[PDB]
Amino acid sequence: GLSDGEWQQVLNVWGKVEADIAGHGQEVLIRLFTGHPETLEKFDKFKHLKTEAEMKASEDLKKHGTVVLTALGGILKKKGHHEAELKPLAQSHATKHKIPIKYLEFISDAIIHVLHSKHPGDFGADAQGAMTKALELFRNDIAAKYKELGFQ
Ligand code: HEM
Repeated sequence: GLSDGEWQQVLNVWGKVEADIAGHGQEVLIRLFTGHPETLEKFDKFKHLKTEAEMKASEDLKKHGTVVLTALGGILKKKGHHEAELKPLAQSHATKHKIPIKYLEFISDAIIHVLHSKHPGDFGADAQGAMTKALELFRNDIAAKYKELGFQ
């Protein structure tokens, strides 16, 4: 649960991402895959990537980065009223992709890392607090659907 001031910060920060959604999305996924290599195993179409250079050079990875952040941004722009948007993602990730909620924690922190990396000194304490809360909300609502489905 976020305040309007906090949502304001979230969507302010998101404007940064939208100026270069492919660049951000790429770096988020790279941070995830290199930080937590077991995550790479969940992607049949990325499991071939051994090195970060190959990751950096992958246009399909950038493409998927765009799809992921486009989806996330759509959800964030709802300011918490995202049930319709989130349910199919929760379902596909639990039932088709089999993604444990732990990996959603991983990518949440990765987004935080990337924002600091791409905007050093431009991602303030208040901004981090708001973004972190937004991602926690996202995660928590997914976790509820996972419980429903009995998915671990
Ligand atoms: C902010 C978090 C995330 C968002 C918004 C997101 C969104 C999406 C979307 C929109 C798709 C394509 C449609 C679909 O299959 O539902 C997708 C596919 C997929 N996602 Fe996620 N995702 C997130 C996190 C993750 C994480 C953390 C993992 C694994 C570590 C993951 C694994 C996958 C896989 C394996 C696919 C299918 C890829 C393919 O073969 O095309 N996702 N995701």
